[PDB]
Amino acid sequence: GGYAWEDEIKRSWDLVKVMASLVASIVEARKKRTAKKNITPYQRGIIRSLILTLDCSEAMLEKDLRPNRHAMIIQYAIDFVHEFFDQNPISQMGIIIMRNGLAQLVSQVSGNPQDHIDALKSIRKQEPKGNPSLQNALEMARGLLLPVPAHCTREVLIVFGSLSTTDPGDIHQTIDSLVSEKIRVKVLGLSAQVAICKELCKATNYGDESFYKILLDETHLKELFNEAVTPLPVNKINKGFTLVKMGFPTRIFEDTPTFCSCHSKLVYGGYFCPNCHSKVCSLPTVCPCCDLMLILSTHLARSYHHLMPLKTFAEVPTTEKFRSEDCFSCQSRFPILKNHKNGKLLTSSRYRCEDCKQEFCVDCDVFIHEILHNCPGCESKPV
Amino acid sequence: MKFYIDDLPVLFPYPKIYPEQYNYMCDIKKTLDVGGNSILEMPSGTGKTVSLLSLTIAYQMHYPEHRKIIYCSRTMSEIEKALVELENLMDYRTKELGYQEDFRGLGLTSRKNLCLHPEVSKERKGTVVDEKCRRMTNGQAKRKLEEDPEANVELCEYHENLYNIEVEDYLPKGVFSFEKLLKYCEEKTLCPYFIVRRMISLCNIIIYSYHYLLDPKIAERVSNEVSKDSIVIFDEAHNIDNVCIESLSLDLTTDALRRATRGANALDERISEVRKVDSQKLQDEYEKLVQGLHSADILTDQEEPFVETPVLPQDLLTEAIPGNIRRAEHFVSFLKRLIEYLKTRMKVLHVISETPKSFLQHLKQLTFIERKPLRFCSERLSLLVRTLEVTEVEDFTALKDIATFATLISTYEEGFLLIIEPYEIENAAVPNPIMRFTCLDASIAIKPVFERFSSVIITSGTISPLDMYPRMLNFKTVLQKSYAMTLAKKSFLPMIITKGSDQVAISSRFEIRNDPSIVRNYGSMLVEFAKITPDGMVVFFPSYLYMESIVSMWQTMGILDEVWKHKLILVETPDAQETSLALETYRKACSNGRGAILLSVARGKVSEGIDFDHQYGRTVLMIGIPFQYTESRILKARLEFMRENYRIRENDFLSFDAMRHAAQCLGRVLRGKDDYGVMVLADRRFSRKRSQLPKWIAQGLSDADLNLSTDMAISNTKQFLRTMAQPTDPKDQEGVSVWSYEDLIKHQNSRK
Ligand code: SF4
Ligand SMILES: [Zn+2]
Ligand SMILES: [Zn+2]
Ligand SMILES: [Zn+2]
Ligand SMILES: [Zn+2]
Repeated sequence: GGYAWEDEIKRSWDLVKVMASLVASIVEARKKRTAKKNITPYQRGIIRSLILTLDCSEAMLEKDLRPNRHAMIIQYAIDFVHEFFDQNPISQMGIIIMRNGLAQLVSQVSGNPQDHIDALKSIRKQEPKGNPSLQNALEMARGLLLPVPAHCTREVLIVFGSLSTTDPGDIHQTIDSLVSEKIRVKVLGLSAQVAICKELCKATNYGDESFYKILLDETHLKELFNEAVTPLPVNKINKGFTLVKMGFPTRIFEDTPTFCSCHSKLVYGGYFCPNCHSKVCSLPTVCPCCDLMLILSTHLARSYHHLMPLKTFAEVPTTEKFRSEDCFSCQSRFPILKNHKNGKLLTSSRYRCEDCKQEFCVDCDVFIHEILHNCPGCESKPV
Repeated sequence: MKFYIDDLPVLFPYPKIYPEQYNYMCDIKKTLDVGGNSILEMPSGTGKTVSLLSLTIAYQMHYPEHRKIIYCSRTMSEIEKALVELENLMDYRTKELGYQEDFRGLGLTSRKNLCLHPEVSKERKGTVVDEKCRRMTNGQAKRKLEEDPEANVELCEYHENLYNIEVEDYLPKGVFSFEKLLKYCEEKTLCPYFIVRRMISLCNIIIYSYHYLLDPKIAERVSNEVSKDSIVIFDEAHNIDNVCIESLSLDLTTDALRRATRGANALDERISEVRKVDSQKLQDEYEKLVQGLHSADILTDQEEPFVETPVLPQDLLTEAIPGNIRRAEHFVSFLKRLIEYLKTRMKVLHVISETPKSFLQHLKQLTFIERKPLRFCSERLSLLVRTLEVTEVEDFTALKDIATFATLISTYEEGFLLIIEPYEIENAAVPNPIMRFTCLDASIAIKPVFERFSSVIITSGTISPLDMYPRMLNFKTVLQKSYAMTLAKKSFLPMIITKGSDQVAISSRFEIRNDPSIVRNYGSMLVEFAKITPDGMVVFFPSYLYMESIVSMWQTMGILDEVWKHKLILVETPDAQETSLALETYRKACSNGRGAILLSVARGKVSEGIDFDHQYGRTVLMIGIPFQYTESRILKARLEFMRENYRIRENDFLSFDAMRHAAQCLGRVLRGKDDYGVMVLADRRFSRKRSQLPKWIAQGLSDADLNLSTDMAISNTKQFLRTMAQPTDPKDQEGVSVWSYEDLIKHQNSRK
C-alpha cells in the first residue's frame, strides 16, 4: 500500500534469463512447405482484363505504412504493373482510383505498361482525400469490362484500406450484376475484414472466401502483390471455350521512318500485321486496322509455364543413401551439415524430383520453382 | 451427422460438431436420465439452441416414455430463432430418416403478435386487441347473432373457420415458425392464436416466454394443458428472477384511482340500469354464488375472465363466497370503499414501507374489510362484468387494477411488501404519490414449476455464478458445471478500460454523469473505435437518462459530428417500433459496409434477445457498469430480503446483477467459432470483477488487460482485427476446436 517509487528497482539486468539449432529452423521450413505439398494443373484465366481499384482517401493518409499508405501503394502498384506485364503480357489493363466520392478512371484499359506507369506516377503527386465509395468503382469496372470479349477474363482488384463505404445506391445490386456478368473480384483490404468485401469476394468468386486478403506487415503486402500476379483458376461451370483469331507480325527493318498505324508518328521499327500489312509500335497490341491481336512467340511463351506447373521437389530422407555428393543443376557440394557426433545427420539438403529421381540443393529448388519452369533432371532423362 | 450417445441416436444437422457441444450433450443426457434440476452455461458462439433441440428430439423419439418437451425462452425473437433452428433440424431428420415423422411443434405468444384480423391490426396496444377479440369471441356475440341475424355485431372469419375444421387438422404435421404460421393462416384464413392455444396438449414441443410460465394471469390456462412429466428447458435463464419479481409485483398511481372512481360510478350506473331492466341475470348469478360455484364452474372454456387471476392457482381459495360481495351493489360499495381507502393511503409526505399483514390490519381497523372477501375480489369482479354483458370495457380497466391489488395483497403476506412513496419522480415539482406492491421472494413464482415438473434444464449463455441461482431460488440441482470453450486462435478479445487517453479514471456513477473529463474520454474512445471498427457496433450504457444526458453533451461538444463521418449513428428509442426500425437500419448499414454504431440500454429491449453476430457486432463498447438505481426503494427491499433470508450481501447482489446484465450484453456478439469480436469494458470498477465473470469469458481475459487506458487498448484491438482477418489454418482447427464424425468417434473411443 505505497507509491510506485517506494517499492523496488526494476531489476532489468536480471530480466534476461539464460547442436539442435538446425532443426529449430528446418522443422519450421517443413511446416512452411507442408502447405505447398499439394499441386495439380489448374486451368487458369490466361487472357486477362484486370481493373486495379485504388483507394485515394483520408484513410490513405494514415501513418501505419511508410511514409503514408498512399506512396507505398502507388509504388507497389507501379511494381505490380511492371511484374504483371512481365508475366502476363497479352492482358489488357485499366487503372482507376477512388477519390472524393467518385471513381476516377485514370487510364483506359490497354496493353501498354508505360502509359499505366505514367498514370500511376501522375497520381503519385496528388494528395489522397475524400470518402471512398465501392459501388462507384464496381460500376465503373462493370462499364469498362463490358467491351471485354468472352475469352478474356473479367477481373477486378481493389486495394480498400478504408473500413466504411458510402455508396449512392444499393451495392448488392451491383454485386448481383457483377456475378451475372461473370466478373471475378479479389479485394486487398489494408485494415480489417470488411463484410461487404467478404461477401463480394465470396459471391463473385463462386463461394470462395479465400480471395479477401489482409496484410500483416510490410513484406506480406508485396507477397499479396506477387501472388496476385498469378492467373486465377477458372471454375468448372465456366464455358468460354472459344478460339481466338490473332496473327504474328514480323519486325520490319527500315532506315526510313514511317507512320505507324496506331500513333501516326514516325517510328523506324515496327511490326507489319500479317492480316493487313500495318505497322505498330509495341507488342502485344491489337492491330488498329483490322482489330487483330498482334503478338510475338515470347508473349504466349511467358504464359506456357502456368499451364505446366512444376511439381514440388521432395527433399530426400536423411536416413536413405544419397545419390551423389554434389547437386545436379549447379553441382554445389551438398553440405555434410552434421549437427554433432551424437546429433547425427539431419536436414539433408538434396531435393529429389519425382519424375526424374534427380537431387537438387535448396538454391536449385528455389531457382527452378519460380525463375526456371523446367526440371533439368526431367530433361537429361532420354525419353 | 448421426452418432450415438449411450443408446441414443442423435441426428445432428451439421457435418461437424464442437467438442464442447458433445460434452454438453453428455451432461444433458446424464441429467435427463437421472432427473432433477441442473444449471449449465453453454458459451455463446457455439451452437446452443440447435444442440438442445437435437438432444430433446432424439430423447423423445427414441425413449419409450415419449415425454413431451417444454422450452421456455424470454422473447419471441429467441422463440422464432428456436423455431427456425427446429425447422432446419426437422428437415435434416426427415432427409436422413427418409420420412416426415409424427411431430408437432409451435411457438406461443400473445394475440397482438398472432392477430390476422384486418380491422383490429393497427392498434398499438395488445390489451385493446385482446378486449376486441374477446368481445366478438366470448361466445356472447355468436349466440346473439344466432338469435338475431340482423344484429350489427361482427365476428372474425379467421376464428370461425376453426370451428369448421377438426382440432388435430388445424395444421399439417411438423414445425411452423411464426412467419410460416402467419403465411399459412393467411392462405387458409385461420386464427393462429386459437390454433396455438388448442395445440398445447398436442405439440411435442411448445415454446413460450417466461411470462407464459411464471405470470399466472396467462400461464393459468397454459399449465393446465401441458404434461406434468415433461422435460423443461430454460434458455437465457439469467434474468428469470426479474420476471418472477414482475409476475407478482404491482403499481398504482392516483390517476389510476381517479379512473377507478369513474369506473366504479359507471358500474353503479350500469347495475342500476340492470336492476331497472332485468334482475334475472343478477338473481341466477346470486344463486350460483350461493351454491359455491366458482368462476371456472360458470365461465365457459371459450371465454376468459374479465380480469385474470394474478395469484398462483395452488394459492386460490376453494371455498365459496363470504357473501359480503355476493350482491352486485354490495360488491360495488365494497370496491368503492377499497378505492377510497387506498386514495386515503396515498395522502402521506414520506415513505411507507409496511408488510401486507400490517396493511390489512390498518385496513380492518380503518374500514371493516377482511382478507377473505378480498381473496375473491378479481373472481367476483370478472363474474359481475360477464353477467352484466357490458358492450365496452374501456372505463373498467382500473377495476381490473384494484381487483388485482386486492387479491394479490390479500392472498400473499410473506415475501411481499407495500411501498407508498410521495415523489414517484423526484424531479417533479408537484408531488405525485405512488404505491408499489412488490414481491420480495423471487422463488415463489418458480416454486410450482419445480413442484410440477421433474426434469428441469436451466441454461444461459452468460450465467454466473452457477450457485447464485439455487440461493435466490429454493431448488437443488443435480449437477452444475461451466465449460471452457477451446480455441485454435483466440476468437474474442475482452478488455477492461479503467482510464481515458489522459489516464484519468473513468466512472459511470449517476452523480458524475455530467463530468466533462469522463464524457470527453468516452467520446474520444468511441471516435477512435469508430475510426478502427470495420463493420458494426453495439454500445451499452446503464440507463436511458444516461444516454440522453451524455449524447446531448457530445452533440453539444461535436464528438457525434466526427462519428457521423465514419459510421451511421443509431440510438435505442422507447418506441419499440422505432427501435426495431433502427435495429434493421443498423443491420442494413452493417451489411452493405456503410458502418454503423448502435447506442442501447444495457438493461433494455435490444440487450435481450437480439444478437449481433458477425458483422453486426465487431466491437462491444461497454461504457460503465450497468448498475441499477440504488436509491430506488424497491432495490433496497430486494437487497434486504436477500440478506435476511438467503444471506446474500447487498453489494454482492448489486454487482452480480449489474455484471450479469453486462454479460448478457456481451454474449450477443458471437455466433459460431468463426465469429470474432472484442468485448471492451470502459469503467474503472470492472478491474476487480474478473472472478465473477463467465468462465469462458474469464479464460479469454488476460492479466495484462485488467487495467488499460484508451491507446494501448486501441492498439490491441487493431492487432486483433488484423489477426482474425487472416485465413486460419484448417490443420490448426481440424480436431481441437471442431470435430467431424471421425474425430467424435475417436474421442468416444478414447473416453471408453
Ligand atoms: S380471432 Fe384471431 S385473427 Fe381474429 S382478432 Fe382474434 S387473434 Fe386476431
Ligand atoms: Zn504508334
Ligand atoms: Zn491488321
Ligand atoms: Zn544445386
Ligand atoms: Zn525432374
